Amino acid sequence: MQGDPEVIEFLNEQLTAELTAINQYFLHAKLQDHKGWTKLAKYTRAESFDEMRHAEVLTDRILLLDGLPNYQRLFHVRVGQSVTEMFQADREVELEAIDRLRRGIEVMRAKHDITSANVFEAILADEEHHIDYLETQLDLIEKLGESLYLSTVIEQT
Amino acid sequence: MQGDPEVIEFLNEQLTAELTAINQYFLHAKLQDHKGWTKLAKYTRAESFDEMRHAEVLTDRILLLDGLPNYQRLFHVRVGQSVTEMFQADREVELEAIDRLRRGIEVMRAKHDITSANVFEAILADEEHHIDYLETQLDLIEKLGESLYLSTVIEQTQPD
Amino acid sequence: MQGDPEVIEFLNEQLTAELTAINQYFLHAKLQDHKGWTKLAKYTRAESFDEMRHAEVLTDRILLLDGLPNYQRLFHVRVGQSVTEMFQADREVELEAIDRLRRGIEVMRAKHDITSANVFEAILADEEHHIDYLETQLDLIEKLGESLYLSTVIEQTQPDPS
Amino acid sequence: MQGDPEVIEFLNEQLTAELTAINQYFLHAKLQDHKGWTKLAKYTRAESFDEMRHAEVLTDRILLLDGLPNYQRLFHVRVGQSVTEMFQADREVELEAIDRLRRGIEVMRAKHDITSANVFEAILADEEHHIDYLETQLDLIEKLGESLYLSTVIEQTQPDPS
Amino acid sequence: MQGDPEVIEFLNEQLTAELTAINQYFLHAKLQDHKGWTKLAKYTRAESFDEMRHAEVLTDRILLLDGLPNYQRLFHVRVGQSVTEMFQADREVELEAIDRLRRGIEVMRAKHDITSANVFEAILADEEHHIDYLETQLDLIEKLGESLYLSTVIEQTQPDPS
Amino acid sequence: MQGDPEVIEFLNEQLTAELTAINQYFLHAKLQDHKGWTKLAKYTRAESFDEMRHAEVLTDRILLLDGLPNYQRLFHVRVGQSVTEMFQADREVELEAIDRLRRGIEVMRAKHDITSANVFEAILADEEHHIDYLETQLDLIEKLGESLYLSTVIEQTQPDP
Ligand code: HEM
Ligand code: HEM
Ligand code: HEM
Ligand SMILES: [Fe+2]
Ligand SMILES: [Fe+2]
Ligand SMILES: [Fe+2]
Ligand SMILES: [Fe+2]
Ligand SMILES: [Fe+2]
Ligand SMILES: [Fe+2]
Repeated sequence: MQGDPEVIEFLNEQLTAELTAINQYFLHAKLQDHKGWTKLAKYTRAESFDEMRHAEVLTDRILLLDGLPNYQRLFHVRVGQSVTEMFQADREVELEAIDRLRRGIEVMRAKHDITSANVFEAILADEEHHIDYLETQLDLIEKLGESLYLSTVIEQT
Repeated sequence: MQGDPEVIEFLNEQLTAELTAINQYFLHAKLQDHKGWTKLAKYTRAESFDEMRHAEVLTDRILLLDGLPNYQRLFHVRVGQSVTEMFQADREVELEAIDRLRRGIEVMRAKHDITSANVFEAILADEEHHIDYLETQLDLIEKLGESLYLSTVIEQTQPD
Repeated sequence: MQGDPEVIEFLNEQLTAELTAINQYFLHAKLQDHKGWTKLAKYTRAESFDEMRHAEVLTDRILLLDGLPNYQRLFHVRVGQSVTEMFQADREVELEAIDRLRRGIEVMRAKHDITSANVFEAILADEEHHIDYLETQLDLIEKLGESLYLSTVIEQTQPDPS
Repeated sequence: MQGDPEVIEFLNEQLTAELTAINQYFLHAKLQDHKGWTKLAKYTRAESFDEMRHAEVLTDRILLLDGLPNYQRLFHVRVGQSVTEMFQADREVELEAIDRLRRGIEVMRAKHDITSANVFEAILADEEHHIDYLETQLDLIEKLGESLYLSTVIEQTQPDPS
Repeated sequence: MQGDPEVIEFLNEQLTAELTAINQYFLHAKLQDHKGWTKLAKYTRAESFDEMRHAEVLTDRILLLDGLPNYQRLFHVRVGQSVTEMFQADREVELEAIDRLRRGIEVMRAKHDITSANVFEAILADEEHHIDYLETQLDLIEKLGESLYLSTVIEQTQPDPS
Repeated sequence: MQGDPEVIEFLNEQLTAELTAINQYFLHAKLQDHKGWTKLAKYTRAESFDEMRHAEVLTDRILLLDGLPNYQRLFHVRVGQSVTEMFQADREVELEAIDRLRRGIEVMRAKHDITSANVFEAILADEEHHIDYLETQLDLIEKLGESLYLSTVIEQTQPDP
């Protein structure tokens, strides 16, 4: 079996993108744990684990399609100091991931490929859930207050 | 099998330092528990027991080298009224402990002694972890405010 | 709710005394363990822990009275080379403790304070038991002979199995 | 507490090196598993997780010293077709890491910093063990023959129940 | 990769020393057991096994560096009739080992080699503990008297783990 | 109660031989484990422990008879590069031990001492079993080939299950 070059390019772009997502999420989790916000650190660690589960599925698929996975390059990684910056950065990265996923799903469905379309659909659903959570947390922080939101997450054990 | 007098005096000085730390930490734990800040009291108790382990291993080591540990003299022990003063006091005390530990490690390693250097290294790592915790707690209380942090640490769950 | 200064000073003196006893007992236990005598080492460790409970309850009580405990002052600490010197030193320490406890109990009960008198009574009973043990051990070693006496505490005879 | 830039840059270089090792090891594990050789895939997975722990410890230490870990820089990642190429690439990576680790521990111990030296020592021991394993495996395959060596690592079974 | 001859010869000398210690300790344990002194025999057996572990780890380390372990030559092994001679012989061999270990770790650390230095530190700590035990036992028998000391190790073991 | 010098010297030289045997066997086991042949390493370790138990019982018997065991002298220890050299060295050691054992048991039984003869018989049986195993392993290596035998004996220390 030989896949089209376009679907290989789409899969490689997704792989690179969520490798970048992995690096960003793990760094943010470490920073939050260092600052003393334990529960946020646990949630971010879980999110990173889910993300590179996605990455493993993607590389397995592209390897099955008789291609060369790309591990050398990665996109830009951004970091923030306050919680708002981290939330906004994650929002933007998963947003562009969602847009690329939709475009790739359409093209791959048109190109008589099905299984890769299904894995793209599953990834899209997971990213949608994540961005929903991020938006909820952002508006909660905006309504409540930075100090109160930080106080309700401190553990000190 | 006798050791050098300089390493013995270094060990004695560190023993006195961690004994003073023991006393200060226990007093602060009792004072915090009196006012109702339960979680801080538990953490301070645990830290006092850690400094106890420091002191016990240190006196065992100096006694092995045919020395005379002194349990007589103490350094100045300071107390605070609010949380910031006690945090600052602990920070400064094991800050100077860290400095003395580094200098002693260098001299002792240069003087052809290894095991004492190793126990000094372990103690140094522990004190570095503790001062990191103190600094992050100080930054947290500075950002949040005294009332909010105190409310976070309040338990009020006494059985009766 | 404020206590009289005399009661506070009595509590502080007793706290200092039991802290000094803590230090002396722990040092003696460590020295005996290093020498090679084990049963004496564990018994001295237990006694040090008992005096540590003494100190904890004392500081709790004085703190309840809106007082200020002091952890700076410390009495003279004495050490010995042979077993007899250690026994005599501990005997003298707890003797002084007993005398101070009796005087404080009398004054404190005379000045309308009961709970502190009760904790002093409990501490006095414990100190009396300890000094009784010290005296009987000293008589035993004097009768038996030093070498023959300490031939008993030391042992390597696989005590782990049971 | 503050750290001088030399220790920070040494730790950052080691962090990037271990990240590159993570990527290369996992890619090789996936490739070997796809080819049909299973035990090699399991061993490579374990090695990738070990380097993963290394990286986590390194970034924790960097953050403790009030530094700025970087997750952007990445070294060159190389891949191979036959088993010999993979083993040679891993051997080169480990050799470079060992040399850098030795230079770094020397420099940072000469400037009064001990804990960082200790974590460097632990990492150095682990990478030394790994390169020893790679060398002995390479000697084994060179002596035995490629096909005969591969015949002992393949297995045919359904999805393994873990 | 490959080590310089100096570290190799240091490790070989230490290996020979620990082999000689193994032989001497086991012979002393057997002789003590034959005479009826029980606990001394099992303590010496435990010491023999500890030196066995020392030799094994040293052999692994030297073999890692592409060297040739020396299992042929031995130093001088000495025996004693009474307990004092055995204790003094063990003290002598431990002192020699301690001095050689210190010189070796200094030289090895001064030439960019850390892991072997760490194994030397571990061995040094263990032998220091052993010589401390020997010294305190010698002082104890000197104070107590040979016959009275021997009377406390003859019997009364009763090992019943269950 | 003390025995004759001849039996004690026989026992002493047998003790020296067994000590040399355990040294050689342990060194060979370490070399084989380092090279990557795990199962051979396990078998060699078991054999070394067996011979070193032999040495323990022999020195116990020597001490019972009011003698002086010697732990100072040693015989020549030989090492090999490939499997064939190791097997041949072990075979030679066992052959020498068997010959000495037979001569010693005959001589010492002819002089009214049977318990030492019995321990010699037990050791003789054990060493005979060992040399039989070595011979059959050498025959297998000759029949199959150096590479095929090693491919059979190697294993991957995955430790991930
Ligand atoms: C990029 C930097 C990453 C770091 C530092 C990291 C960190 C970790 C850590 C600390 C563990 C647990 C190790 C333990 O508990 O002993 C783990 C587990 C795991 N990681 Fe990540 N992670 C990263 C991204 C990745 C990567 C690169 C992979 C590669 C496949 C991945 C997939 C997994 C999987 C499958 C597990 C096991 C989870 C399970 O068995 O349920 N994640 N990771
Ligand atoms: C000043 C020298 C001190 C020494 C040598 C010392 C020694 C010890 C040791 C070794 C333990 C055992 C802890 C464990 O096994 O986890 C212990 C427990 C304890 N310490 Fe300290 N400590 C000291 C300071 C203090 C002081 C001044 C107090 C005052 C009250 C104190 C209160 C306690 C208590 C309440 C315990 C628990 C006792 C028990 O569980 O029975 N400590 N001490
Ligand atoms: C030279 C005369 C020796 C005598 C009389 C002797 C005696 C013994 C005996 C009877 C055992 C019990 C074995 C078992 O229960 O399976 C033992 C333990 C052991 N022996 Fe020796 N042995 C000698 C030399 C050696 C040497 C040089 C080594 C080198 C490594 C060695 C390796 C071991 C090991 C690894 C153990 C077990 C230790 C453990 O499990 O942690 N033997 N010794
Ligand atoms: Fe994602
Ligand atoms: Fe401390
Ligand atoms: Fe008392
Ligand atoms: Fe690594
Ligand atoms: Fe040793
Ligand atoms: Fe044998």
